[PDB]
Amino acid sequence: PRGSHMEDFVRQCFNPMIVELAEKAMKEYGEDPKIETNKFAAICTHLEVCFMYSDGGSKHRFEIIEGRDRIMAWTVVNSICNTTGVEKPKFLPDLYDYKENRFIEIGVTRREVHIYYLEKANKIKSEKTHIHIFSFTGEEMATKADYTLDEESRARIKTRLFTIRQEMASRSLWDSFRQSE
Amino acid sequence: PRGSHMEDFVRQCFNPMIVELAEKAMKEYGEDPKIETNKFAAICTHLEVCFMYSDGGSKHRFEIIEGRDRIMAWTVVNSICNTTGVEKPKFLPDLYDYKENRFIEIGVTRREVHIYYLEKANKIKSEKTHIHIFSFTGEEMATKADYTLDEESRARIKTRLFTIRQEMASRSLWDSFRQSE
Amino acid sequence: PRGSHMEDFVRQCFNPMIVELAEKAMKEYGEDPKIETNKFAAICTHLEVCFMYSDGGSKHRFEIIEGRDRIMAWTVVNSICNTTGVEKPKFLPDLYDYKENRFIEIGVTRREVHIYYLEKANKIKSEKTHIHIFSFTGEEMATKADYTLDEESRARIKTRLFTIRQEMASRSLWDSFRQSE
Amino acid sequence: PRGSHMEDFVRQCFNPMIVELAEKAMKEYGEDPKIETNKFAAICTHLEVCFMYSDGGSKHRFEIIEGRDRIMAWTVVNSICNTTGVEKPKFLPDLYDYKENRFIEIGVTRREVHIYYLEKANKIKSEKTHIHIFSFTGEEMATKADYTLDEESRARIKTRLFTIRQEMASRSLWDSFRQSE
Amino acid sequence: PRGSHMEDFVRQCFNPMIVELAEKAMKEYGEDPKIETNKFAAICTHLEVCFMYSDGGSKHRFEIIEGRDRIMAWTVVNSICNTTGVEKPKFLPDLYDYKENRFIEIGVTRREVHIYYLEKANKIKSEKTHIHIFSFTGEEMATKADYTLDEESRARIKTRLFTIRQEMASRSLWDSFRQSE
Amino acid sequence: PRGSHMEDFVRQCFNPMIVELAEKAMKEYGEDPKIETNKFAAICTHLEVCFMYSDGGSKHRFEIIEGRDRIMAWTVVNSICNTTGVEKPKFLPDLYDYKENRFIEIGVTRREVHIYYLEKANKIKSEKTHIHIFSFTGEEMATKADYTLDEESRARIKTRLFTIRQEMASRSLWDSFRQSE
Amino acid sequence: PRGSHMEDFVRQCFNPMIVELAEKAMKEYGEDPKIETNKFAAICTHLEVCFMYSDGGSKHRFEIIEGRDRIMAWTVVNSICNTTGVEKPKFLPDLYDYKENRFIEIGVTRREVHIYYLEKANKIKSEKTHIHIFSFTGEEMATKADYTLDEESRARIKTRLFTIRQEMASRSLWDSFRQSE
Amino acid sequence: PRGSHMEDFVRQCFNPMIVELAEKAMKEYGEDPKIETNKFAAICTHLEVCFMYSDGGSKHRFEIIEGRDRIMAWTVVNSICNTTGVEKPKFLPDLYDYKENRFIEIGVTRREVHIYYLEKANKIKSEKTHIHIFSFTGEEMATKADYTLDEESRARIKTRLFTIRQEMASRSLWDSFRQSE
Ligand SMILES: CC(C)(NC(=O)OCc1ccccc1)c1nc(C(=O)NCCc2ccncc2)c(O)c(=O)[nH]1
Ligand SMILES: CC(C)(NC(=O)OCc1ccccc1)c1nc(C(=O)NCCc2ccncc2)c(O)c(=O)[nH]1
Ligand SMILES: CC(C)(NC(=O)OCc1ccccc1)c1nc(C(=O)NCCc2ccncc2)c(O)c(=O)[nH]1
Ligand SMILES: CC(C)(NC(=O)OCc1ccccc1)c1nc(C(=O)NCCc2ccncc2)c(O)c(=O)[nH]1
Ligand SMILES: CC(C)(NC(=O)OCc1ccccc1)c1nc(C(=O)NCCc2ccncc2)c(O)c(=O)[nH]1
Ligand SMILES: CC(C)(NC(=O)OCc1ccccc1)c1nc(C(=O)NCCc2ccncc2)c(O)c(=O)[nH]1
Ligand SMILES: [Mn+2]
Ligand SMILES: [Mn+2]
Ligand SMILES: [Mn+2]
Ligand SMILES: [Mn+2]
Ligand SMILES: [Mn+2]
Ligand SMILES: [Mn+2]
Ligand SMILES: [Mn+2]
Ligand SMILES: [Mn+2]
Repeated sequence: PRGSHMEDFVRQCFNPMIVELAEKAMKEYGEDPKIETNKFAAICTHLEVCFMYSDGGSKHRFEIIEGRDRIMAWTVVNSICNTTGVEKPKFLPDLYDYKENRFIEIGVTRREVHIYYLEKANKIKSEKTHIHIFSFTGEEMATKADYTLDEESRARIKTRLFTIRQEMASRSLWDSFRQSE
Repeated sequence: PRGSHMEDFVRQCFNPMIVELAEKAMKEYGEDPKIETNKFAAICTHLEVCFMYSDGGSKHRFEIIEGRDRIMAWTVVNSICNTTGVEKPKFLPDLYDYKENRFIEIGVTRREVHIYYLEKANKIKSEKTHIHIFSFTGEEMATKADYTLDEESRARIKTRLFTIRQEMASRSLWDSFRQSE
Repeated sequence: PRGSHMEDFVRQCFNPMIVELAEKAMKEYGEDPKIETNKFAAICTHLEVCFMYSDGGSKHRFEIIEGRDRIMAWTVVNSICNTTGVEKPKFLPDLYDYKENRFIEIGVTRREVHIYYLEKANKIKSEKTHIHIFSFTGEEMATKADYTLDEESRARIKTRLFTIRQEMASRSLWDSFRQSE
Repeated sequence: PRGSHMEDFVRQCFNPMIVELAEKAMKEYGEDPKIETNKFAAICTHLEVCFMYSDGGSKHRFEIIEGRDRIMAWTVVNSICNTTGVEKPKFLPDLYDYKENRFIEIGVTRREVHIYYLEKANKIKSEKTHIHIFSFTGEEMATKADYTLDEESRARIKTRLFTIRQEMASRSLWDSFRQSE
Repeated sequence: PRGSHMEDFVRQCFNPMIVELAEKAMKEYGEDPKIETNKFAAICTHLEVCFMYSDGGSKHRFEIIEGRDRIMAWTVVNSICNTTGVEKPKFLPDLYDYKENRFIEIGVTRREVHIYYLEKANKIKSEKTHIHIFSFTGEEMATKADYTLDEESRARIKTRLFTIRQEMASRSLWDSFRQSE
Repeated sequence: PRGSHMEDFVRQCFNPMIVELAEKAMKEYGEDPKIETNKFAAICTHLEVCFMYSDGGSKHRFEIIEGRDRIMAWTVVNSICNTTGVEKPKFLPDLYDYKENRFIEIGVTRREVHIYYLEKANKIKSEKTHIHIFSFTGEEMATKADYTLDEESRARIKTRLFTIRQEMASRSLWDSFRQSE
Repeated sequence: PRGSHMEDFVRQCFNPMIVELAEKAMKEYGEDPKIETNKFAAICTHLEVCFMYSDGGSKHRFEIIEGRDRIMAWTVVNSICNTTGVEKPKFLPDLYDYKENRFIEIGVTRREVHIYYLEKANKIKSEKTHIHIFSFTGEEMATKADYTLDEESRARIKTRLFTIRQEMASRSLWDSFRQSE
Repeated sequence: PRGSHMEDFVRQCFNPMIVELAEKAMKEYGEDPKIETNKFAAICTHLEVCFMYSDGGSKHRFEIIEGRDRIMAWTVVNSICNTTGVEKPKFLPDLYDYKENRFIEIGVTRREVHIYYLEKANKIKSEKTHIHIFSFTGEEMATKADYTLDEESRARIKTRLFTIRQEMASRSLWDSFRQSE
């Protein structure tokens, strides 16, 4: 495909570096952004949320695991575990919190926050890794009700998610995106 | 008109990005900066005040609504309301305060702070939206005497306004500007 | 409208400076790129063709008239006429050739090169202004068969036009664009 | 693999943009630069040769086909054919010469120039597409002995190839690279 | 003076580097751009003409003497004379032509080209230094009718001068500027 | 003078923007940095101290008066006074502290801190303007022993001053500089 | 040597400015990074640790002594001593802490933290200079158990060190590096 | 030495990249620019002359050998010889001319052009390598009276050399520099 409307919307909606990282990640997992365009938008959204999350809090509070190649990501995970003494997670997480000393798995869902958190928690099993779910509707849900960041940073993330939703809807792209998850 | 003295003064007085945003806003509302030059200076001044205001306080305390196209501005307004649960304002505001959780309408007047605040408050009706008026004389007036920012940030804004006034006066542009409002 | 597929395609297809100049031109003529999207793509295409044309030939062979505000454009036209002694054109042209000493009116058509050239020539009447028409199919037509530039520069322009056509077609935007002219 | 010596040598030997384009091309064809490192070096070398070749001659003499995604590459090929009237090649070429009006297939071999040219010519069949082979030893071979560029540009390319060879040899990487083709 | 309309027009009309060089030159000669504003515009115009002139022709055809501090300017003059064997001029010139091997004194006048050339030629006496006068009306006059540059470069300079004239006139600044010389 | 050793040392010792501001200030006061080189070094040192001082404390705690043209400097002074209600100083100060609400006059001396403070205090008379003197030996002295900034920022300034002293001494420039004040 | 695998790994592993500073330091001490490659990696690692350390804490808390030429480094040391009154250290340290008012000697070891600290403390004798040792295994050791920085900054440094270790190991470079110290 | 007047003059006289390359070259040959300052100025001058020389002529006419580390320089020399078939020079040259197919050894002397050319020619013996000597007085001398470049490029180089001479003289540095060779 030379180009879809979802792909053009993604390129005009997200920062170029985020788009390139999403393209690299999908191609690394044998996915084509030109064909799997809803997945493309999903990777971009998850990446941007991760970056805004890391931008919340102190200057070097978080180590960003997402947005790297899985080799480098696992290298940084091993280094964090071997210096802090934290259990090596079974699946690759999104961030590491040096303040709370724990890995963070970030989720962005078009369903109910409750469903996706249940899914992620069943996946990781190891309750050591903190979970934080955001929805496009504005709800959020974190392990032990410990939301890690300030209310204002989380509010910025939720506002951004709702803007993305409105933008997709105005282009008649939101319904397929919502049903795709 | 190939150029007026007010337009040249505006271009040498305000930052280029602020000038471009003011030009876009006026042209979006069917106004010509080359002809309506006092309005041009007014849009530039209001924009710069809004930006300095947002620069006061924390890094991401404010969401800037002014300086966008009204479509994007209303999109961001809808997102803020639908994530925070705040009443949708009848008229487009200037900022959103994530700390105090409220929209802000900024005003810059050449009259008395009292007159312009009365006008703006009669306009919005919805007392939910905070009002903050600055004058070129150095006075200020905010809803519930809650001035939102530090004294030093407000002082910077007032100093800038007085510098703009002096600069216009030295070019014999201040009298027409003052009588234009 | 918060966004159409033609608008997103335009933003991903053309350079940002060209997009901004097209937006300024349309808004100056009371047109909205968010609504009149085929016109948006047309202004961007015409602008890019003009810029590539000026980039053909010597370093400072051409004076670019298109892409300015009509006040500045007419100022430069008056200067060119009052220094070279060339007849002031009735309608604003696109370029001035210092080598051949003549104004150039560039056209890009989705119809037949012949039809659009007839239209432009009937418009200007003053045969002093050279006409050069390009089509999306790859044909071209210039006054007195004097094509001004090298074959290779014209070939680059025609290739670019055909790429734009293919890109629009793959997004199902080409048919409405073609029927819009 | 977290990293090989060939990969580190490639990253220190070639420009970053060339490295990124090679990585994209291999991943697009289901190849991993971290594992297939000799192929990695080969893609980087071929890309750099193509870019130097295009930099020979006039400013816009060549249209660069290599270094794009095959969708965009074939789009540009279709545009070139549909504007010039040239036969659509069966396989994607490397460049298009607007001066000589023909597609160019560039080859870089560690064997004898003669062997690789025979292979490429048997591949394309369509004698319309010009062939130009460079070797790491400094020899070259072009269709109809028409070498397209100046002697000095070709000399620059050959010098660069020999420098790459020496650099690989000093790191004991040249023998495996040579036997890999 | 905090600012005049001529000064604001100068700052919006000329490139910032040219403005800074003019300010430095005037202050070096005990002149204040804020007060002597017509002189300010004149220095900016003469500087821009000199730069466009040097930009005509080959890459390193001209050595630019104007726009330096007189110490460095005379140092470069001495070097040019002591390497080429050319007579040291009594007054500082504007350029040196390595092609024609001669110093150039550039003039921009609001009077008749003839008057100003007579004045400059009486000044230098040494007929070795070439003279080239431009007017705001579009006329030009060079020693021995040897105009040094192409017609197209000179045409660009004349067009620019006429644009400056129109811009000043639209702001009612041209009459005082014209009568000031 | 084409150049002294003090001037070359100044250009290699201080940041280029600081050098340009010092040159502008001296030329504005009819001083030549090429001749009055010890004064040149003194202006650069005073400027750098002022900038480091303003960089101490909060982001927008200080309004920088030094390093502007006296017209703009007095304009900003008038604005600060007319918005805060502070007495207009008889002589132009260096900074304004929005936190402590007072103007600051910074001094850098090669004599004893006590002598220079006595001189400055006799000069200003108006005890409203805070005084803060630094020496090249590392001593400091502020009005009412209120040193305004943290100990660490002042320590940075003193270290820088001593480095400047050592650098001048190693070039045999310090003795004349010390005796020049 | 035209290049080793350790040198290529160093160039791809560390920031270019850090690489250049390490090269300058070694060449200043008569060392060749192309030959003494384990020393090259060690200088780069020590430099990066010093820079991360200085980046911990306040904006201007630390004066960086390492990464300068020893002449400038000793000049800054003399200035710090002559302004704070601190004993001049016998050997050049790495940093100065303006908060704790003391020089810091940073060490990075592949042995046990205890051994290297004993060595450094025997070296300096003057107990005035604080010592802080990091290991590639993640341990650390500071004088008087006063670790100067936050736990999170130290954790970042330890994670980086372990990543460097893993990267060297994957290239079979870690064993020789470890045995080289 | 913390700094000499020759070193400060060198840093203010030559471009920073040229200064860094000269520093690297001297330190690579066990020379200290802070002590051997006349040699420092000589390396900078020779480097700048080489760069201006390479900038004469076509875009990629010359391969620059000077300004590299001798390992890379000899690598490029070997590549040039092994692709062109030119005799490997006994001593490292300065440039390679792809047009004339020969290595160039550039010299800059404070003596007579004749003496230094005799010295260089006795050194290389291999008459294959072209010699081109420039003097600070403005004379020049090339093998077989073949001066390779245009008269205007050579004139630019000679003018620059004379400017350097005047600048050194005004600082009383020229006599020691002249007697040092
Ligand atoms: C958005 C995405 C892929 N949705 C999803 O299906 O979840 C898969 C997942 C995987 C691991 C942990 C938790 C969930 C997602 N990916 C990750 C992620 O970590 N690595 C995937 C990198 C990638 C990117 C693009 N294509 C394939 C792979 C998330 O952490 C996350 O939250 N969402
Ligand atoms: C400076 C200005 C326009 N003066 C004014 O007449 O008030 C109109 C107003 C509108 C909404 C709320 C409150 C007041 C002004 N505009 C806004 C603003 O929000 N959107 C207007 C964008 C625009 C810019 C230029 N032209 C037309 C429209 C302000 O908020 C504000 O304070 N002042
Ligand atoms: C693409 C466009 C507008 N199509 C068209 O309808 O022709 C109108 C036209 C006008 C003058 C001469 C010849 C033709 C076009 N505009 C111009 C042009 O010069 N100024 C128009 C600036 C503008 C841009 C956007 N909206 C309104 C106005 C062309 O020269 C050209 O070729 N095409
Ligand atoms: C370094 C200097 C000039 N030494 C001095 O003789 O004091 C004169 C002075 C003037 C006003 C208040 C206090 C002292 C100095 N100048 C200023 C200053 O404000 N404006 C002078 C701008 C200038 C720059 C260069 N040349 C002439 C004028 C200082 O504030 C300061 O401390 N030192
Ligand atoms: C990594 C290194 C060199 N390993 C080491 O053998 O220690 C020598 C040392 C020297 C002084 C104090 C403490 C230890 C090291 N150098 C320094 C350092 O300060 N100046 C050396 C600059 C240099 C760089 C490269 N080659 C030669 C010299 C350290 O402070 C440190 O910790 N490690
Ligand atoms: C300016 C210099 C060093 N004067 C000189 O004594 O001549 C020595 C020489 C060497 C080879 C061929 C011809 C002459 C000079 N160096 C070179 C040069 O090539 N490599 C030297 C790199 C270097 C830089 C700094 N320190 C030590 C070595 C020249 O080519 C040249 O002309 N002058
Ligand atoms: Mn996740
Ligand atoms: Mn408002
Ligand atoms: Mn047209
Ligand atoms: Mn190929
Ligand atoms: Mn002149
Ligand atoms: Mn002061
Ligand atoms: Mn250390
Ligand atoms: Mn040489």
